[PDB]
Amino acid sequence: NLNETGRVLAVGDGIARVFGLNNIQAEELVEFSSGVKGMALNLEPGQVGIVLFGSDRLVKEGELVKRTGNIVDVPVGPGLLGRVVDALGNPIDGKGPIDAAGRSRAQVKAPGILPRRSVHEPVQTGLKAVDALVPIGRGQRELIIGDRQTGKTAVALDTILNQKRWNNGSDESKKLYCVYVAVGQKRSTVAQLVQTLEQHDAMKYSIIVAATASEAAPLQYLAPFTAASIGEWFRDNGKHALIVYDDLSKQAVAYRQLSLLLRRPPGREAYPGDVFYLHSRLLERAAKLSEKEGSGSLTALPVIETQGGDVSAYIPTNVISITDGQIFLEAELFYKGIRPAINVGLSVSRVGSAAQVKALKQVAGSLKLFLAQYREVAAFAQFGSDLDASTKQTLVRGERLTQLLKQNQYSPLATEEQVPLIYAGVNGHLDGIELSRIGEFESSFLSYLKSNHNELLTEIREKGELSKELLASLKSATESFVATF
Amino acid sequence: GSLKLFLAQYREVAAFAQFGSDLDASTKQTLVRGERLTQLLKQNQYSPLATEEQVPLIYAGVNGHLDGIELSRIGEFESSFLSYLKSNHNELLTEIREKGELSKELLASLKSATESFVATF
Amino acid sequence: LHRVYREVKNRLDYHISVQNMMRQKEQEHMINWVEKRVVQSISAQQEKETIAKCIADLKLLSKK
Amino acid sequence: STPITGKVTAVIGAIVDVHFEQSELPAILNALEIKTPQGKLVLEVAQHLGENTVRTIAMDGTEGLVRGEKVLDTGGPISVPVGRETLGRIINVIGEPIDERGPIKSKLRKPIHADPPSFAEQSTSAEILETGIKVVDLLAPYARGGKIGLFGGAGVGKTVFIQELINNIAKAHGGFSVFTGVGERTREGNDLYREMKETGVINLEGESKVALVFGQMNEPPGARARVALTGLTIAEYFRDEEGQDVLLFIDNIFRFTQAGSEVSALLGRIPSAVGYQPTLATDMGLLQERITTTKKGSVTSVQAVYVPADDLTDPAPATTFAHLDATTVLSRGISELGIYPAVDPLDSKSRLLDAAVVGQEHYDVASKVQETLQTYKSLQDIIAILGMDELSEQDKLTVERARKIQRFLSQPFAVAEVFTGIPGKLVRLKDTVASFKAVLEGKYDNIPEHAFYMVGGIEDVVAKAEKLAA
Amino acid sequence: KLALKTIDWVAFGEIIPRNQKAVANSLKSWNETLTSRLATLPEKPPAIDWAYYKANVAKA
Ligand SMILES: Nc1ncnc2c1ncn2[C@@H]1O[C@H](COP(=O)(O)OP(=O)(O)OP(=O)(O)O)[C@@H](O)[C@H]1O
Ligand SMILES: Nc1ncnc2c1ncn2[C@@H]1O[C@H](COP(=O)(O)OP(=O)(O)O)[C@@H](O)[C@H]1O
Ligand SMILES: [Mg+2]
Ligand SMILES: [Mg+2]
Repeated sequence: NLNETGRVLAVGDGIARVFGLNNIQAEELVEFSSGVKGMALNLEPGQVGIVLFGSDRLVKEGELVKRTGNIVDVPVGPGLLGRVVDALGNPIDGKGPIDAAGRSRAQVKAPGILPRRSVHEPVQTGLKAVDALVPIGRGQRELIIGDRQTGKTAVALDTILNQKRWNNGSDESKKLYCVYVAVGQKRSTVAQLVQTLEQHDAMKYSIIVAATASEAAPLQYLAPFTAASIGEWFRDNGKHALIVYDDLSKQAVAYRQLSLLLRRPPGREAYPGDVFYLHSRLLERAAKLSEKEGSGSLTALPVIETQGGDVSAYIPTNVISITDGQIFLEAELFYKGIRPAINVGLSVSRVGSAAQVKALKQVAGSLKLFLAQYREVAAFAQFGSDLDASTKQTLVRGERLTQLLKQNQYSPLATEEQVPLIYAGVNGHLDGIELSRIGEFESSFLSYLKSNHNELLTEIREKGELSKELLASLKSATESFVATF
Repeated sequence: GSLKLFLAQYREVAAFAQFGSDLDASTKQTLVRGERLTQLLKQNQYSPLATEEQVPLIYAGVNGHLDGIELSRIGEFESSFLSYLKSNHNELLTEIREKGELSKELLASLKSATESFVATF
Repeated sequence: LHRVYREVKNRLDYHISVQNMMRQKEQEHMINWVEKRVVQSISAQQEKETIAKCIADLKLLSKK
Repeated sequence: STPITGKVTAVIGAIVDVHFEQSELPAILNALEIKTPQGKLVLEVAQHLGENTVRTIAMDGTEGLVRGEKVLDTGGPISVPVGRETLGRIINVIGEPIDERGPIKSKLRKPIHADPPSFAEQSTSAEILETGIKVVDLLAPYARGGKIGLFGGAGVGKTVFIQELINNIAKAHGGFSVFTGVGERTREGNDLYREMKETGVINLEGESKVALVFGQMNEPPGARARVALTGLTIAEYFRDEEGQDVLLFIDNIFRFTQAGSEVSALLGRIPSAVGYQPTLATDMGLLQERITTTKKGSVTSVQAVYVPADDLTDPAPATTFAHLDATTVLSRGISELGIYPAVDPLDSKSRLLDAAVVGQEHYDVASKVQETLQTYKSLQDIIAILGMDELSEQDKLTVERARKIQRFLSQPFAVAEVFTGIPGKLVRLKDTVASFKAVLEGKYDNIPEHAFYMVGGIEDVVAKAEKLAA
Repeated sequence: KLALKTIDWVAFGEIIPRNQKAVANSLKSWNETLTSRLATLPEKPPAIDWAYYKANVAKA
């Protein structure tokens, strides 16, 4: 035929150049005699360059190839929940065929300027150092940047687990479906990551798009977009979906590989000029739809791995420029004990209070202050008692306020349990307590309220605010426990 | 044996005495010896030294017989000490050369040959 | 209760996953079988060397 | 037989181009052979340039190839011997015996190239592995059937380290082992082969429990880039077909990328950032994926990674971290101090570093040790600029301890006994934790620091401190 | 539906001898654990779309 078919002229490096297909579309899929499929990214006057989704051992010279007449598409809908699929959208867990409610193109245009709303729905991560300091909002793009082995996944992972508080409820505009995008991670890791969510009953509302490192590059290229659509479904239909790209760094590497092999112009660090257009066209897909559009929303938590704190690198600079805040993590802070090691100094959020519970905002507005002055007078802590009383007071707080943020992994706390801890910290009811007993303080204090002041906690959970009556009732209950302690 | 390890301690103490603080007996003792061992290692070009001439020098160093000598003295000390053995205690040099090891007896004589020379001059 | 569910559903899903695998396989050998019968159609059929010069001379033309 | 003839048409370095006939082109990753008076120069298909021309990668010395020699198609990827037949014998990349023991009688021949196990086949474990090294068993303990990584610049202690692990696991393992030397000093192999005989692991006129695969640095870029696969294939066999525990030792794994990095330019690949080839993540990926534990058998892997210019930001090292469960980073800044093995306690992490794995007591003690060593390093700017006297009572007391624990992490290996002069010492995890615990409580604030340097068990510390006093 | 003798925790704190605080602690956490657990573990499992499976089978 020559118009719907083509002959392999040359194959290699997981990229084969075919001749023919004079009617093939851009980025369209194709199928080889062997069975392995690919998509043509380069459309030259003579030949057509096509990447492979499988080993190039299957593809030979002169082999026949036929069109598919379809662009990269993936099946979306609520059937995926509790499953584990690859970039294409096939099952890999062995639970049977998937039940999708339709398909969506890998490449979807972001919502326009008009069909959006200022983020206003908080995304409780269950992390004290986060929901208090860097609040995240439904539709926001908060970036989890940090060196290797710092606690980047911990942040997201806990977030998902902290969703059992609403997903097992009845109201929908309150739930939050989680979509994790494994890119460049070995299978062993995914199999474990999945096994953790199950032991916590989180797979009930989580979607895993696995893209192991052994898989072809393009797979690791389409993974983020594939998963992107899946979540947009929820967004379009008027719901809430949280998607975590872990990690975009690996994605760029994959894409760089394809681009170089295809002999496209190499830029800074061997990345083609369209690398930024890649992530910008991905993150902008998540947002907050207006009331007319469905009030639906898609949150994005992209993960970037820096090389020795170098946030000045190419890739990171691109991502950091697009997102709407970072949760910078440092290994050093990790070693001291501060876990999760979230550098309050750098970690920021452009949305801020706009997406934070007023119950916590009333006690967090000041918490950023003390910590701020603490980092400035942190050198004094190393000197003798010759420090004046003024500065010394700061050290007393900081040591304790920093000790409170330390939260064990897999142990998210609801807002009703955060406020009481922050309120006692800010006022300074812990200053008298030893800096060694701060840990057990949280335990015994929470258990106290849930037996004597349970009525207060439940009023904060429902109202979400703190009236002058509660502020006084909470203070009295605290001073009482601190006294008996 | 731990000579390389000792020279490591020397640079450790040498950098820490940069502060300009007084040093106790320990940190100054090793500082005294470590500074001289570095001066003993200095050797002129085109002047290869046999094994029988290296052992004796290093011996008097690692032990601490040079501690009680000025730094600008280590220079001529080497040549003088060698000429001393080649004249008097030459039998020992001949045993170290052939045997290539140190016996219980060879250490005894070598020990006394060193102390005897320190007393001289 | 959850265990009974998981296990039954698990037994059910097995049949689907299997069924699905069969289909795929078969339709591999099926569309692939196409290859070897078409490599037999051109290599053989000397009258499939005439339908060669044919469709191909309809290239030079159009392009210009 | 019906073999496919071919003819060489180009020769550039380790890259040979063969020109076959129409309809007779071999798929990618197929072996080839060329008869020579000396031996056989196996080639490996790489690309299909077109026009019936294929580009291969010379598995050996390319000198002596004549423009147009006839090549014999193997008809399939490089085949290596498998089975208990390969136990106690040295094998190169091509699967030919190189120990002068005659032919290796194997019932099967399995290709070095194969797909990674299915996500379904992946099996997670949480069992701990006891080696005998304090700094490890206490901080980052290795997992049974897990992947280990020994990072470190040049001359830090990666070889001696991995060698001790063999002297404490291999004999003590009722299963089989596979050592694979990739891009290393041929002499290190020699000493190894000698020790395996002397330890009893390999018996020439008896039974053996380990196979040996070497593709050292003396070999061309072709060899060092596939020798890792050759030994992997022999391990994998005992994994699925034999269905039993297997210890895989790779040293070094960095040569796998490097070797490929040399030829990538000649294969017409635009050099990626830092000069490495674009296909870094995938290649490094298709190797580590295969090296894993399935539901058929367990495989414990100990891969030593090289760090170019003591730089961890380098792609090669950087990429390898994600394929490891337990990472043992070695710092040169620790070597120079005399403390060995120069293991970095903060930068080195583990998967089994969980309370629900190593025990609650174990975690707490380990965490305390880490926090102590951290503050120590944090006050390094005060101990030189203001002295030790300026530090607070809580600080000085901590600092002293941090110095004792630091020196207490050092341990004499029976392998490097020729370096330290002190007899190897193997400490048990049960005693290890009990030792630091005691030191963390201040029960030995009287004992001198030099009593913790190069010492095994905690009892030896007290014994040593008493022997010095004499 | 369960009966669950209501419990004020500060009293519970105040009735344990010290040599028994250990026990009491573990008793508290188990309770909390257990509670969290039931918040997430639904009474019954999802139903089973029998029609669908009936719709895609092969053995009768
Ligand atoms: N909040 C926490 N509390 C206690 N331990 C933690 C916490 N967060 C992370 N860890 C520890 O971190 C290790 C893994 O860290 P994590 O996976 O968060 O980093 P990462 O961003 O995934 O790094 P990598 O890029 O290597 O995956 C585990 O060994 C675990 O012990
Ligand atoms: N247990 C030890 N104690 C002291 N020094 C050691 C020890 N192990 C190794 N070394 C030092 O490291 C050197 C060998 O380095 P090697 O293991 O080859 O490092 P690399 O893996 O970087 O090549 C030895 O010469 C020795 O001086
Ligand atoms: Mg991660
Ligand atoms: Mg080495």
